[PDB]
Amino acid sequence: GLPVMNTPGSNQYLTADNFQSPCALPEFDVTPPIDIPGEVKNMMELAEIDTMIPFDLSAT
Amino acid sequence: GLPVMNTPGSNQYLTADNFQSPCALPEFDVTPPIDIPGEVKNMMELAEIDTMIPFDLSATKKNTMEMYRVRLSDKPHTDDPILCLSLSPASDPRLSHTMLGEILNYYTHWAGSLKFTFLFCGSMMATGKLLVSYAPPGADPPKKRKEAMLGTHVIWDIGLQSSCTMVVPWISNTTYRQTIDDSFTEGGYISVFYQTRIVVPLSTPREMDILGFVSACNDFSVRLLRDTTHIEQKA
Amino acid sequence: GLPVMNTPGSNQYLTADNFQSPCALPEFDVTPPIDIPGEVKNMMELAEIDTMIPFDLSATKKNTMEMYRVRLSDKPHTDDPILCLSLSPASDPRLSHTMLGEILNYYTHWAGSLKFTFLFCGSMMATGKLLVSYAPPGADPPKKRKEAMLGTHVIWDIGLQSSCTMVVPWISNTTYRQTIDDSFTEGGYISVFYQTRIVVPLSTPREMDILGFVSACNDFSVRLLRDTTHIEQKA
Amino acid sequence: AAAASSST
Amino acid sequence: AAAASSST
Amino acid sequence: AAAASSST
Amino acid sequence: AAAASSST
Amino acid sequence: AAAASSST
Amino acid sequence: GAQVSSQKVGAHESTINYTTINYYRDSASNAASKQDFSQDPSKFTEPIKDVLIKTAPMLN
Amino acid sequence: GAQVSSQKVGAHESTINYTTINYYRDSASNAASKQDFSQDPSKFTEPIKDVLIKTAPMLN
Amino acid sequence: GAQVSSQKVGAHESTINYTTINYYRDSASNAASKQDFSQDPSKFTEPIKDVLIKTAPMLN
Amino acid sequence: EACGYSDRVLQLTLGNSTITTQEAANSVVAYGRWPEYLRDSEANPVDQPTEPDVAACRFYTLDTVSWTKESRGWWWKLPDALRDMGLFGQNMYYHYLGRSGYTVHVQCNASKFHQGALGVFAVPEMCLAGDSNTTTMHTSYQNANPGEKGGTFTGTFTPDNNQTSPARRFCPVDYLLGNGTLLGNAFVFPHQIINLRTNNCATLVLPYVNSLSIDSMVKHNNWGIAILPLAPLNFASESSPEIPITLTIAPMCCEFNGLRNITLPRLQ
Amino acid sequence: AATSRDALPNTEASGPTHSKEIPALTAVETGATNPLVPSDTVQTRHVVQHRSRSESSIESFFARGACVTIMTVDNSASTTNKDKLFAVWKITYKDTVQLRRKLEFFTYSRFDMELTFVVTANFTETNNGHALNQVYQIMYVPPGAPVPEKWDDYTWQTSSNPSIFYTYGTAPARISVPYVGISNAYSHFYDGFSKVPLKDQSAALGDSLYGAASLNDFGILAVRVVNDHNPTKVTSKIRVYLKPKHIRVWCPRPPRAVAYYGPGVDYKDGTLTPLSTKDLTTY
Amino acid sequence: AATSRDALPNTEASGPTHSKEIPALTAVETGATNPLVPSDTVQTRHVVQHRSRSESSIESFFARGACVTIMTVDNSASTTNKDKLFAVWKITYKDTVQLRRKLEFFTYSRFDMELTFVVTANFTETNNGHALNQVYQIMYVPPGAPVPEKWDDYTWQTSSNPSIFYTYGTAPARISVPYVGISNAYSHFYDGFSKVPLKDQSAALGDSLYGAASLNDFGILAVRVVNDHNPTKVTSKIRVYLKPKHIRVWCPRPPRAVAYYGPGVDYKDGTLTPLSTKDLTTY
Ligand SMILES: CCCCCCCCCCCCC/C=C\[C@H](O)[C@H](N)CO
Ligand SMILES: CCCCCCCCCCCCC/C=C\[C@H](O)[C@H](N)CO
Ligand SMILES: *C(=O)CCCCCCCCCCCCC
Ligand SMILES: *C(=O)CCCCCCCCCCCCC
Ligand SMILES: *C(=O)CCCCCCCCCCCCC
Repeated sequence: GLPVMNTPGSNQYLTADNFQSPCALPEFDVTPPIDIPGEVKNMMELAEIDTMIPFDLSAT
Repeated sequence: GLPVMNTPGSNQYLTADNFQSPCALPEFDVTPPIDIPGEVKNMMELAEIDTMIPFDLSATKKNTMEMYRVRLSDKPHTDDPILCLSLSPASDPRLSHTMLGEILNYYTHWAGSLKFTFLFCGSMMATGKLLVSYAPPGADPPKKRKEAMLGTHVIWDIGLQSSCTMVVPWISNTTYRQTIDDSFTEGGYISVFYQTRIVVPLSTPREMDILGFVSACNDFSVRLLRDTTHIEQKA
Repeated sequence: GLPVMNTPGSNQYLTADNFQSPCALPEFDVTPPIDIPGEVKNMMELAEIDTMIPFDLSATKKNTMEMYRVRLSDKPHTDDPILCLSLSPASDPRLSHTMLGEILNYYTHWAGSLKFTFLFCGSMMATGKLLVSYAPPGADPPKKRKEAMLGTHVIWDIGLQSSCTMVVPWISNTTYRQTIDDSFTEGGYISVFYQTRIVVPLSTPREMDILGFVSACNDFSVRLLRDTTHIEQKA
Repeated sequence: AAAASSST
Repeated sequence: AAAASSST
Repeated sequence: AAAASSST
Repeated sequence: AAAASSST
Repeated sequence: AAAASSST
Repeated sequence: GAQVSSQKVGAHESTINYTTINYYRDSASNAASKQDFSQDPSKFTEPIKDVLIKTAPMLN
Repeated sequence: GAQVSSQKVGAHESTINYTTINYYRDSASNAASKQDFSQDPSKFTEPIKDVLIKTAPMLN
Repeated sequence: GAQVSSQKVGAHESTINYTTINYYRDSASNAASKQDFSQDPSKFTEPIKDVLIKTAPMLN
Repeated sequence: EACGYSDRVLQLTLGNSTITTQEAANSVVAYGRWPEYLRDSEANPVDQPTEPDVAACRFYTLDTVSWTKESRGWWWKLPDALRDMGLFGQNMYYHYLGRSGYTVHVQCNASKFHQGALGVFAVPEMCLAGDSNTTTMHTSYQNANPGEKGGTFTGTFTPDNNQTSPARRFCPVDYLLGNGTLLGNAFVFPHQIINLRTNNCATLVLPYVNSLSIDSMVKHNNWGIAILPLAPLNFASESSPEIPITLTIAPMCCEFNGLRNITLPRLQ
Repeated sequence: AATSRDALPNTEASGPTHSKEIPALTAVETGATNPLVPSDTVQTRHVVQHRSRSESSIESFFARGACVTIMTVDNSASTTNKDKLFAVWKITYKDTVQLRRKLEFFTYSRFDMELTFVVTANFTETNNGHALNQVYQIMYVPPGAPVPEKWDDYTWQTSSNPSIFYTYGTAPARISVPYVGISNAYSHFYDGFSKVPLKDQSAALGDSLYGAASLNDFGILAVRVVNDHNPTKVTSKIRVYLKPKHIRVWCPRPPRAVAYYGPGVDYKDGTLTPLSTKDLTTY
Repeated sequence: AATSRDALPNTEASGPTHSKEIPALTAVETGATNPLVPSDTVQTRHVVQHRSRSESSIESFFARGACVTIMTVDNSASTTNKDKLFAVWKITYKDTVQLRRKLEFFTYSRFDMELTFVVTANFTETNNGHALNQVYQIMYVPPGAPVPEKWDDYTWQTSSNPSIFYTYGTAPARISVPYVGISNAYSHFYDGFSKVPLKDQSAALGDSLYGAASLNDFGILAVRVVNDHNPTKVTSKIRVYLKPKHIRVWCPRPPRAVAYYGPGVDYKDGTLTPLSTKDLTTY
């Protein structure tokens, strides 16, 4: 086999990682998308919408 | 999968290694740099700056402002030394805590030429000629102007140009010297003498100070990074 | 990650391996080479140099300067041997500690032609003819000039050219011989005889020494690196 | 190789 | 390389 | 490949 | 690459 | 690739 | 089949690249590329039939 | 996407090279190249408004 | 950056090759190539000022 | 110069103020960077900046201090030392953010028969050490910002012990630059030496330095000016000589962001 | 264009001199350092220089993992007065002294960060019981996120915080982090306060620590043993190694000469005499 | 252009001779070795030579990891009279004899170094307790750096020294080191002193060891067990294997013929009779 040397980080699980992995349902026939209205691409789009301020948080 | 064979060194952690590793904050919006003044690219840049030598580490003067002052006077000519210094830039107590000495204690080896500049802080009315010497190792360390004279030196004449620089040229058997006291890589002797004497008129102070500075020349380098002994954390 | 499958040999440490490994001192400023005289590229270069044979390992002479001296004399002709030697360059006690023998004890196998040079150290007034023989293995080892004569030999005439070289040609069944005493790879017999006799005038010494040297020819090689038995560390 | 390697 | 890389 | 491999 | 990749 | 692959 | 893309470089030590190869047949096995597009918030922030000009009166 | 560079060879057994490939999208994941630049100390050693000539009087 | 060389083939089952790639920046990390040169023993076997002809008298 | 000009003789003019000197030892520009205004590429606050120009970028002279045989040294912080200086201080307190560079001119003349040497150091982020050994990072804002009058070095660390009601102030030992590092190495910082036989002034041009393009001037000091006697004052034979040191400082290319009501700091 | 590993300048041959050029005389009052080389004051021969400053570049100086903290956790049975021990550490380079001293040669810095984790465990009692192999969870809790109160509360779900699940006995864990500062550079020193004391407002309110900026810079690391406890008790330690990669630094400072005393520049009594006795005229 | 693995010269056919050329006669007094080949003194046939000197090249001769030292450490509870045991070793090739002998065939050498570490552990008592898997730290302390005094003191932070953290049971650890000499080559032999005894100065001061150059050549390796101690005691040994790669050698020497006795060329009484009895005329 090809000579290799395991580096640190090996066998760990970083929850923020981004690797490939084997598929458990090979050749599955995926249902296509339809054009649903209201798609969002970035959370900041929502921040740009006006929402009402609870100014009076007094006890009663 | 691709046939592979684990070699020695596998799963180890070398603290001096240089590998890639997964990022814990993907797509993070990095704050850009601005153009801050005073950027440094190499630790040797700092070694080339002059810093003041604590020449007088005598018991009552050490760890005080006095340690930086070499006192002279208008006394009659003598061939005895004003100061004596070993060229051990990292280990000699007088050089070990200068900025040059400090950087040198993070490395095992040094090489290159050094330069000592002396500043006369007496009055404008004071005059004098001094001799600054460097003796490469291997003989009796100079104790008298007569011996000191025979090696590398500069006769400094005090006047408008306040200061004088003596260059200690790289003269070594080895290609690099160690940053510790060691006979095999010993560097020699720096010493200062009165050439004539300090002369003042009346109404003038008869004693005054000189200050000394050391910095590295452009041919100076260091290698084999190491931990310093100049800081610790007992408990 | 890329699918991989660990093969046998994984995580092992072969001392004869040849892999890369991380550097512990990154960016270290290496001191350059200078052109030192006497560089060697192959251990066989050393085997080609003549070194003196300890021919006389007799009990009182061994481990002393005497072991190097083969004493001759002006005595009357005889067909009896001056010396007898087995061609076992690594194992025979007389050859095993010569530089050739020493290098051969770091290898399991040897092959090639060897050459024995003899130096006459008697006086200029001494004359003589000697016969140096090599008998390939398989018959009665020569004990008399008559037998010795029938194989590979040189009749050496003593004169101005002080020394004489006999080449022992590579004659073997096997392609390589073992560096140990072994019948299957036995090499034969070296022996020296008086062809006529040593003759001196009066007022001249009647006994004298010859010295012998062995070195490898340019067709000589060794293989299968191994540890030697000529050094150890009991405790 | 030219095609394979697509680049972005 | 051209040939190797076959593509489908 | 030409482009990919940058070299320094 | 052309040369490397020998093919049989 | 041509350059990379040096060959000996 | 290697895919080469450039990293948006944060703190610096030409453009730097990284390389990706897909090992699996199913696209579900693929890592996330993060090469995503932004859209404008209009459909949420301004869902009005008549286009609005911000310097003019919203109501006229 | 491979990057080829040359090693400054210390003790010898043409130029020798080594090869690097970046596996991650984030430049923070990259190893250190060590291909660094030097600068001149002027801004610290000679921060004076008037350029200095070493053979002439520092003060005139 | 791959380096291709040929093996001197011992017992056989064209020339056969093997491939090497350096992974590290420091040449000290490199394996040994074993592609070594031989020299002639002259400087040790014949260090004499006057060149020697083997068929002629060493001393004349 | 064959037509007269020299290193030792300078004239500086900023606004309605001119300084002359006949005994300078050149000028220093810190890290070789001249003061400048904030560039668009590096800008951060989006509002139109206030730029006071001649009204604030002029020479303000602070209180003259006195050098003697017992002086251990003096320090000041910028912008703090200028907080009450005319229209500079006003623009400073009316805005949340501000940035400035400075020309620092230290003045100290004497005579051909005096001697002594002052080290003048401009230190970026000059954090000084406190007087307490039972708690750290505890010097109070009032104690940390002396304003124009500055503070001084001591030759001895003497720990505040009134634990009930602590001094809460700096205790800067001179040979340690008041910050735990040796004075002999302060020369890696932009500096000049006033050596009485050579010169009577020090001039340093300081750029705005920070890890931010602009910041709170009221909360944060960018530069420290430290003046320490490298070689002690001495004259003729008088056991008690004295000579004055005057500090004159000019804000340079200063600009302010985030206008509101005036900040009225509790400074006592 | 000059690189850290280029050879340094050659020495040039120089002969006798008798002139008005005065390299040796200077005036340090100016603030400058005399740029002299040996051929200025002595007769030099010619030397082809091979040495380089490769290893003293800023990257090369800091290219080492350094220990910044040791975290202790365990795996015992949580009981009414004492709980199973998880650990919380506020990220900093100032809990240890060696790397802190190196970074503080400079006022400001910029770098990507490489964190490597070494995990070691042992048996605390003269028992005989055993423990199956432990898995550790290292969660990064940035300032604002719910800090864990129990080894097993809801926060360890880490839906958005980055976590590392480390298996004991495997190669030490490692991740990289970008330059995450809210400034354009990290400030090793901050000469100021995070609060302006306002006259009009009461003093107690105006107050804050000298030299401290945001109370919680970079948040915390929270480590736990995921395994339910064994009858036998096992204690584990997590050593964190920090390496600055792709680093830039600005405004050089004199190195720390006396023992660190807290996160600031403060120094403690009785630690202020570093230099030792050595007479003026003694080699 | 001739490479270590090229075939050696062919034997050429040669016939009878009757001439004045005298290959066989020579004079070794000259200092030379007679370059004769078999066709010079006997009738040879023609032979196409296949053998090569590939395996006896300098690289090939030294291309083996060799044991240079065994280090012992343990993991017990540090108690008032006896402490947890960490190990310190001064780097050298002279603590063992086999590689030392091989290197000393030459006066000077140059090479990169490959160090491989084999770690083995065991239980020292007839206990029954256990120990979880150990992690070892191998720190390189170069001459000048703080040598560790305790298994756990501040020096093990390794902010600048290179350290290896080895996990037990994984493949043996390995690193490479460049040619680190302060000379242009390593000196296997140094005929001199590191100090000139000066008349004028007292003898005790002038003194130094014969053949020793810098008191501390290459510094030391310091090894420890990172784990806190178990109740049960485990002893571990670290075997260090050294391999010279990319090696060059100069000035050949006769090999060591009698037992080594110290770091120098000294020999001890009673070890000086290596050769054995064998009579002059006995095959
Ligand atoms: C799963 C592991 C994630 C680990 C995430 C760590 C992110 C936080 C990085 C800490 C940044 C610290 C930089 C050092 C200190 C600052 O330089 C000084 N206080 C000056 O600003
Ligand atoms: C984390 C592991 C780092 C290990 C670092 C080892 C660096 C030091 C290398 C030792 C060099 C020894 C070379 C041998 C000896 C010299 O040849 C002789 N005394 C002659 O000079
Ligand atoms: C396009 O991919 C052509 C180039 C291929 C480069 C080498 C690929 C490395 C090994 C990939 C094997 C794939 C495993 C499923
Ligand atoms: C540029 O990279 C084109 C050449 C690709 C060569 C083979 C790459 C080896 C496998 C890399 C896979 C990347 C893993 C994220
Ligand atoms: C020259 O090297 C160009 C061809 C690259 C071929 C693929 C290399 C295989 C992966 C190497 C990564 C290097 C690891 C430091």
